[PDB]
Amino acid sequence: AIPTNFTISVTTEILPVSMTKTSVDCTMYICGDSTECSNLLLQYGSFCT
Amino acid sequence: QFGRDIADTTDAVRDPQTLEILDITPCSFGGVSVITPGTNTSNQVAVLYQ
Amino acid sequence: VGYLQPRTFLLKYNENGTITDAVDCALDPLSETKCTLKSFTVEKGIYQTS
Ligand SMILES: *[C@@H]1O[C@H](CO)[C@@H](O[C@@H]2O[C@H](CO)[C@@H](O)[C@H](O)[C@H]2NC(C)=O)[C@H](O)[C@H]1NC(C)=O
Ligand SMILES: *[C@@H]1O[C@H](CO)[C@@H](O)[C@H](O)[C@H]1NC(C)=O
Ligand SMILES: *[C@@H]1O[C@H](CO)[C@@H](O)[C@H](O)[C@H]1NC(C)=O
Repeated sequence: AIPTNFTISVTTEILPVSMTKTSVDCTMYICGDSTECSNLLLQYGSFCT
Repeated sequence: QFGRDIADTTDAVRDPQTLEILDITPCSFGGVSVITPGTNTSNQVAVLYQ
Repeated sequence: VGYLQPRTFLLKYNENGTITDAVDCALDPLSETKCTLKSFTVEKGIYQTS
């Protein structure tokens, strides 16, 4: 079976390339503006880094 | 007497004297970055307030 | 005469046990990146501080 005519077809392909970049202030999230909580949290600084 | 948001923290309060409702807002906000050419080269820096 | 305040300092001990240098972690954003990297030397770039 041999084709006798042709078709020219245009199709689309979608790809994700990047995502949102985020940063966290660890003390702002955990303690807010409480000085005592920050003095207590000074024992866990390695984990936030 | 008190109003609370989704995170359960108190964000509104009735004044016990004048009986008026007041909103409470944190005063720490906004991101900061520092640009350095290397401490070996210089101590001059630039600061970006986002 | 000077007056003391509560601060966080990064102190340096040499191999004999004497304090030879220090960083005041709340003076500057540069000092804050020094304090976070836990080093006295910063390479070229952009750093988030606080
Ligand atoms: C090959 O295919 C094309 C269409 O894909 C044919 O062209 C059509 O021909 C009909 C009538 O023959 C017209 O009504 C259409 O308007 C034409 N389309 C276009 C885009 O021109 C063509 O005739 C075919 N050829 C053969 C030999 O079969
Ligand atoms: C309380 O004192 C304030 C100011 O002195 C006054 O405006 C108010 O009417 C007093 N009484 C009550 C119930 O708030
Ligand atoms: C440390 O101690 C040694 C031995 O006393 C001494 O030679 C040296 O100068 C001291 N200081 C440093 C920075 O090594």
